[PDB]
Amino acid sequence: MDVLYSLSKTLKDARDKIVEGTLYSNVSDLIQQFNQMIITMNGNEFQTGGIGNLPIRNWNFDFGLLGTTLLNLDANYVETARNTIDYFVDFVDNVCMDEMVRESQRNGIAPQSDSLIKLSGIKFKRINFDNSSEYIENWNLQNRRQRTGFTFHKPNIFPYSASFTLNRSQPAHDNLMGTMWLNAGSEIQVAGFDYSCAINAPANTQQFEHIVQLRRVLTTATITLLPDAERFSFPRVITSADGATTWYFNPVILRPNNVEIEFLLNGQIINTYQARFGTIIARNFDTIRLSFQLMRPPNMTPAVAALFPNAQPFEHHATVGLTLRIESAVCESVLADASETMLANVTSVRQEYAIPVGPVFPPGMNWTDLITNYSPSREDNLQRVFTVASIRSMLVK
Amino acid sequence: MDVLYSLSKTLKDARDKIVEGTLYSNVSDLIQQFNQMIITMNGNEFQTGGIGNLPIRNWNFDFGLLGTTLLNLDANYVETARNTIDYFVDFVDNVCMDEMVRESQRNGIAPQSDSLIKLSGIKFKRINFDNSSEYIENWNLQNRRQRTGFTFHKPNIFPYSASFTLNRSQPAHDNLMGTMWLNAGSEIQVAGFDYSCAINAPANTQQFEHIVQLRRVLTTATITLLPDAERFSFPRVITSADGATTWYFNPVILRPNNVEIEFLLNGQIINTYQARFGTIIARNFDTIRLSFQLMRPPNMTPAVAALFPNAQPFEHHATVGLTLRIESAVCESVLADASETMLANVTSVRQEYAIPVGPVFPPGMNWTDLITNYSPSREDNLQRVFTVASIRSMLVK
Amino acid sequence: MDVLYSLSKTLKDARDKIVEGTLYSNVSDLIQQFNQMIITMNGNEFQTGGIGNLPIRNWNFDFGLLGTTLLNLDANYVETARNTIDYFVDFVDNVCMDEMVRESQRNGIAPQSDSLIKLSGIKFKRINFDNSSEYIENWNLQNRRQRTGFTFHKPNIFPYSASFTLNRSQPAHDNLMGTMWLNAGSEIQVAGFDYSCAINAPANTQQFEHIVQLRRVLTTATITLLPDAERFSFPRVITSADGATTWYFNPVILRPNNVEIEFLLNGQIINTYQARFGTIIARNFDTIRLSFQLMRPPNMTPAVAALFPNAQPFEHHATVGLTLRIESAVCESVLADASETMLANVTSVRQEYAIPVGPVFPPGMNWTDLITNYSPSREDNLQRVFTVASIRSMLVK
Ligand SMILES: [Ca+2]
Ligand SMILES: [Ca+2]
Ligand SMILES: [Ca+2]
Ligand SMILES: [Ca+2]
Ligand SMILES: [Cl-]
Ligand SMILES: [Zn+2]
Repeated sequence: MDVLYSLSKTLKDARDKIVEGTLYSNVSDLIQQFNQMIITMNGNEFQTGGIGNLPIRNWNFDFGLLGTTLLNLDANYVETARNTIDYFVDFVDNVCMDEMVRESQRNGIAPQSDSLIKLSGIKFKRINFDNSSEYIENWNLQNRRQRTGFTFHKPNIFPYSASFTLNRSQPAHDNLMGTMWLNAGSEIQVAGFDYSCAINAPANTQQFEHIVQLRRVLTTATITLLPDAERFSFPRVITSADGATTWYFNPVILRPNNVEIEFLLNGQIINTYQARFGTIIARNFDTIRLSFQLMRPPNMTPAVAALFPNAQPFEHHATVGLTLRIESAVCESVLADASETMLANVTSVRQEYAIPVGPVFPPGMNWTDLITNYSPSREDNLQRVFTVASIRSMLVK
Repeated sequence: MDVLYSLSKTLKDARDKIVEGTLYSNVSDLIQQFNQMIITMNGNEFQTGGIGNLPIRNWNFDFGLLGTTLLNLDANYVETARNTIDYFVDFVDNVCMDEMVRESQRNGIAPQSDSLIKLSGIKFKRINFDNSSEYIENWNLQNRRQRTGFTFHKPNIFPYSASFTLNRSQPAHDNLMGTMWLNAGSEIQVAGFDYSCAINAPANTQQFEHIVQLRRVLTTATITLLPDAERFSFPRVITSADGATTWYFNPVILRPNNVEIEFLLNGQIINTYQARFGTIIARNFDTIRLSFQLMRPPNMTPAVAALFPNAQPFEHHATVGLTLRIESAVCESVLADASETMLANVTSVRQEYAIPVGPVFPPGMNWTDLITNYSPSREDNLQRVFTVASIRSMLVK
Repeated sequence: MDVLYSLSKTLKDARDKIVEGTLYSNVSDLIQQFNQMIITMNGNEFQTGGIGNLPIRNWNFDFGLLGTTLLNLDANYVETARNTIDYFVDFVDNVCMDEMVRESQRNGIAPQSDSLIKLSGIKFKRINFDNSSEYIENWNLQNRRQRTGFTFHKPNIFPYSASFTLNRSQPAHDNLMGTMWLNAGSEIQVAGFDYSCAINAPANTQQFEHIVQLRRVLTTATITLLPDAERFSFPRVITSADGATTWYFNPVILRPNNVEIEFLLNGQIINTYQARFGTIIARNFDTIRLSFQLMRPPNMTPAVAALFPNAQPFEHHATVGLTLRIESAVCESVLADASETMLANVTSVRQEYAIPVGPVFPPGMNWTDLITNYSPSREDNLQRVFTVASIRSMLVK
């Protein structure tokens, strides 16, 4: 993997650096590395493709070195360099694509592709240079078994699920207290509702909890908590848990009470925030538990009093909601995120060449399926593909 | 354009690299390039400005080289270097600003500015070095007619439009089925509504479609699909298509049914997703067609049954909605996006110097106007300004 | 601060660059800098920690140089290098953490930590190299008193506040016109409501204003304006300004009228946008004033007419709303933002070692408290911690 990165990294620098009219000193070190790459590559045959719709290509390297005598580079020098760069960029691109579409249950980390396997051989190690990328650096650390972290803006950590639970239920479905939620992407929305409005409830208060457990630990996250949920604040007709019938939800929205958010790792509270809205920091967590309460208003003006009356039927149902978004976090595992293009790159290559379903990855490379049962085997496989995708993007965007 | 980039790129590196107490070896290659820039620049006169409120400046270069003999740099060396760097940073800044405010219908790609025209002359080519930026690299590829892509987080691709269509209409405006939408930025929201609730409708089902066509093709995009639209879920009084009268919309929200999203390029479906929510990938597309259906509930509890009754008047109107956001994509054309600062930079310079309206660009450099009729002429002009803006930001943020 | 940056910067490059099998030419300049760092460091003792729960560590440097004779690096060379790199990475990490947790009212900019104070001494200046980071570059400019800017995606500029004002009020709280808002993060939402619907109002029109004043000036921002506010579009029971009673808000939503947004700096309008939605640019501002009007519909279909009737009670209350998000801006002061991880890093270190409350910073390092009274003293302190946090992230993520 490291060797493949360097081939790309060199080719990229060669493209940026070798420009007509530039001083030789600017590119002298680069010319040496580029040449060393040609010497190592030369005389080897590489075969890629033949899986799915991906064509089989044979790659042959027999190139001359670049000159080291000009003071400033010229159009001639640049043209010669380009021909070598082009053939090389194409090979790397293909080697990457071939890697991207494979997976192994037993040894996910090891390179699947024949071309990648050949490179990881001893002779080629010379090509290796300058592994400064966030993905390569992380790749290097993992082999040494050191700590690593990827930084995500809007981490994609919550598999999509929308649901509700009815804490008190009737067939009439006319006097219900339950929470409903959406967890999608980096955003959690939780709503607690009482049809009664807690007129019965001891202390006149109703207590709701949502607990969300993440697949992977997150560190140094930045999050926003907002009182209320926009999503669950409008009237809906809702299909039913059994699936038999449909209830009706009509809400009136009251400020949540006695809110707490707890961020827990192994069930020790690490961070706890009470009645705090806006940006908050959770340093380390694997679970979030949100607690909020519905409190009946002790004093009501006349219009309010009409809304909540002492016995059914109740027209308007009291709801309290929270919204939590993780803006950025750090993970020790790769995840899809808003900014990065890796899931998109891997998914697209697989889609285009009609790769058949593979044991390691859910069909279509669906994120929700993948994040839902994100096993160690999947994690190994995901990183190897992601790194190659990153490598590929250096050259082919 | 390439020469201008290097002037900037050198000046930037000179600022980062030439610091007091540093080893000469660290900056030796840089000193050579910096000096070469001084030799090339020296003896030339450049004139900029005089368009709008932008002042006319005359630029004269007569500077000595930097020394190459110290072991570690010192306060003296740094002070001398700074004076040259300052004059140079100012010139570049101005040359850029002068470029930013001009445009041509006939030859948008070619540099408009007198200063930029002079630089693109043969002698100056020597200054050229190290074109590694995403904007410069893309600039280089386009001249060679190779494939290019810019990567956007939250691409700004949908011109702002909010509208509705009434599929069934009455002057009473009391029994209406129609879709309403918002397309803004990277976000599409579509809502389908039936006042009847489809009690009449064949199969008890009502089918809605929204088709959105983008101005430019997008590749390897990451998108979120969420059932329901928050925007169209609350009651509104709406002005009317003729503009004569106003209707009333009151919605009750039901899960959309038989949802499909299709991503099409030249009217071949490239990607199709059915009943899938959360993150999905569209590898290549120029059109999105969203299809969803409204299905009357076969079974209704008593409160639900009250909501939809067999003949008018109907108090509550059934609605089904979708939300689609493109988190990140790749385009072969420049676009405004959430992260980048180029539209802001170009627009601000034009605003500040009171540049008169130009044929190529809509007045005020408005994005919606620009994206709405994003012609080849505009695209050429947009990139040249954007690259200069990027160049300028290296030095002047 | 500059010296600390370089120690880190060197160590980072040493980790990326010194890899087995690489050509010596690739790392020769680096080896020279790395060695120079060892020579400067050697023979000095540094003590860190002892504040809060942070352990006291003693640091001793006595290391040999790296060899300069191999053609390509080998496993041996790499292993030797790593041992030096490790001890060094640990020290830097600790020096940073020690810096992060301190603050001074009197001299915020100067380094608080004993280790940092020792480094800023004359002998160590030699280590200094290559200050190219956005944070370090900004640090350098500020000392020279030059202009600086940080670029934020989703700047965190509005302290969280949710409120309302009642322009016309009754104890009944049954005929009210008032605005309500949320300002959180980079997002401003404003809603104007009339229970009457302006049937009384002169010209049949009702005019609302929201004025928001930011703590720091912002330049070249990109913003989205959307008609309507999702947040205030659903019915709520609201506690009351006195806190005594609760009113009831039920809204019907009408398009805002005669919208203007003004961006002002020192109370001169810099940018003014009328009836413009979608992306707009504000080049320079310290205040936003949003103006919108509620206009009674001259023509109403029968269902609409029912909604607004001539005398109380009024069931449905007319509302008009605006949403404004700043996607990206530039500030001359550091701010928390969606992408960056600095507030999270500083906050987490303080949380973990149980640092006692400090005079400069609000307890818990809360952003809303900090942004609300963002004094010059806080700003000085915030930057020094932020730069160290950035430095630390180079090495320890
Ligand atoms: Ca765990
Ligand atoms: Ca309602
Ligand atoms: Ca097309
Ligand atoms: Ca000011
Ligand atoms: Cl975002
Ligand atoms: Zn973002």
